[PDB]
Amino acid sequence: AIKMTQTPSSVSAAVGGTVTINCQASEDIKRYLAWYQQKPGQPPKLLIYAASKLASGVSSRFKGSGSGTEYTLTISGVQCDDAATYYCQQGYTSSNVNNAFGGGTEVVVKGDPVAPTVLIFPPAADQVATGTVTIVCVANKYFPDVTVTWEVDGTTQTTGIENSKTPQNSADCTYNLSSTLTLTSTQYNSHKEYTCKVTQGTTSVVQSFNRGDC
Amino acid sequence: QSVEESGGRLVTPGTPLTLTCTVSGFSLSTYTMNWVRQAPGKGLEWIGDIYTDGNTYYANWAKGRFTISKTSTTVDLKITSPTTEDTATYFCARDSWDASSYYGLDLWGQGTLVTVSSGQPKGPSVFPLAPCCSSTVTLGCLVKGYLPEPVTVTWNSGTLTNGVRTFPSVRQSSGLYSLSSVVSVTSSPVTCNVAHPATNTKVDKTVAP
Repeated sequence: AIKMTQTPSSVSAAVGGTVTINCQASEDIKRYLAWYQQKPGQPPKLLIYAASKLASGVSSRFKGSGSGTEYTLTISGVQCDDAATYYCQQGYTSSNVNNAFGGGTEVVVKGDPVAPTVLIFPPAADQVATGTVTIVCVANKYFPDVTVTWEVDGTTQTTGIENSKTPQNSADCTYNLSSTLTLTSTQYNSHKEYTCKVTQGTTSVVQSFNRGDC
Repeated sequence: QSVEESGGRLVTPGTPLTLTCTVSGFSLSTYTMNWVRQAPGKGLEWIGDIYTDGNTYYANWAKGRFTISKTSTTVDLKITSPTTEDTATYFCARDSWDASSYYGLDLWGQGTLVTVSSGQPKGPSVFPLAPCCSSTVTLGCLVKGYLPEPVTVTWNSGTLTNGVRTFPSVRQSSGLYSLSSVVSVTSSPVTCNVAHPATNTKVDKTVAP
């Protein structure tokens, strides 16, 4: 089939820097090629058509080039508002296709660093009563990425953990993260101190509570 | 001109489902229409299209699994025998061509959500998040056990918006969804309003320090 191979799958750039994304077609697609930007929750937005022409209203910081089987999108003067997933797409044929789109490229924009604000929430009484509890730890407004470690009476947890990170903030590049630890009510009662540890670089921020004091 | 999709819903595997794309302000004798889907967190997948003249084309994986048809103002996508792999937001989008100039997919709908599961639709359980027992506080609510997506969460009926952070939902191993929302307030009644339209339900939980 006609195949679109988009690389790399992820790229990062400082604010003000340049991002380059490549698209390889398995057959000569003769510049019948478009580029899109997409942010979570929204449909994609056309940026470039006919390989190198700017769609209406799109900034000239976005540049399309290439021909035959090899195409490139360049983004200059990168801003937080550009943090998104980018897709190429061939409009050369609808026959013998598996996917008209490339696999996408996530662009991470490195803005001003910010240390996380961390909070821990013990499970409410109404949770304990269901047989299962979820302990919630949140890391708010941070950049670059952090690691979360959960500790129960000083033993590192390796199971029962789920992490959910927002997309980058389009104004300031920061993330928010929720991390949850889920245990049976019996398992939860089998221990005293519950700790969320959030590490950025080498700097750790810790929040804890004692099950008893709740 | 505009495009809008409808018909997405929770459906059991094997139950045929038809999606509809209604178009306004342009002709389907000028524009070609395309169906594109996207599973949560994943890339765009072209499903197929229907040209101005009526010729329909499907992606190789999609042949025999979908049928596309159109009238003068709508385009249908029928999903023949849904499987759990078909869970996704489905978009309708228009494209066109000039002499040698492919114009791209320039107009898209907001998408319609298809969820394929043998599970029954289920409303959320809502649990308060408060610090263990400065003058300002962050409170929250943990919303768990719902299907299908989405739920909406507001604070004090949308009047509290500053300092609100809602996290993306997470599918559980049960196949149910969870999300959480926190709000920072000055410690002066703070209520999270959780709506789940798919089960005709709304839950208000007043969160206590």
